[PDB]
Amino acid sequence: AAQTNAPWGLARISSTSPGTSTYYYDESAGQGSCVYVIDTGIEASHPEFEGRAQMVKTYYYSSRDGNGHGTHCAGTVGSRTYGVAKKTQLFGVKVLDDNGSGQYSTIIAGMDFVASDKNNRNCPKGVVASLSLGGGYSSSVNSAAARLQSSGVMVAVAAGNNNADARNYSPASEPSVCTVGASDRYDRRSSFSNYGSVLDIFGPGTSILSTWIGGSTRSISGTSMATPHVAGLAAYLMTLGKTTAASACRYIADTANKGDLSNIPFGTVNLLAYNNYQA
Ligand SMILES: [Ca+2]
Ligand SMILES: [Ca+2]
Repeated sequence: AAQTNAPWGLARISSTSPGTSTYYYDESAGQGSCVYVIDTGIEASHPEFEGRAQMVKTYYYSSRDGNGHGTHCAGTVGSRTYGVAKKTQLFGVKVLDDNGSGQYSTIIAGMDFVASDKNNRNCPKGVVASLSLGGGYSSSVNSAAARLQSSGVMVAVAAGNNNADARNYSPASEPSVCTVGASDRYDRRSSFSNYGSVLDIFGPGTSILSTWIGGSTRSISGTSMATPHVAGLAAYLMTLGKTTAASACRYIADTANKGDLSNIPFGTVNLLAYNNYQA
């Protein structure tokens, strides 16, 4: 399948070189897989989700996404026009309030919830959890991310937007999950992207067009935008049967475009998420 005039990020993950505008992908498009977007919620009624999204848990008064961040991330994971895995099932877990913030205790609760909830969902091809959030280092938060990963869920987390070593942030610093850095359309590490030995892979994160609340669209930047690209790619590869939740991160790194990125500090991997699609 091919989406012409696609958002640059989608085009980039299906190309060995920057500058293309077509997103090449397999028609399976992640169907059969499930991706939990642990964020500010998802505007499930957005036409772009085609009824494939639904709120499953909220830690606040409402399950509505009154911020937009979660809806944007969910959109990059699997909205029709802006998503990587256009046929995946999206589950929203609102651990962040409408201002985009949340305490570690509920973020941890949200992760433990997904580890359990997946047991009563029909996700034949696998379960992915996309966490475009984080804060200062916390062994408890890292432990929660490790538990979720250990439970059989492919956990993708944002590296952080502090242009610093991700070792000081959580859950970014948990070695067992998939920590995602951001790049821009010219293959440069995004100026705000964290780096370091703990990063596993890079994904498009600058000027990413996706869904927004109120049935709209918006372009924003952040490792928060790069994360859903790899979470969606994982769901996509899993329904394709190329990898499993336990080894998806390693598989993505093994098959990534290598050495394409500029301004990558020594010690940080120079790997860019790539779907290796060939028609
Ligand atoms: Ca290249
Ligand atoms: Ca890792």
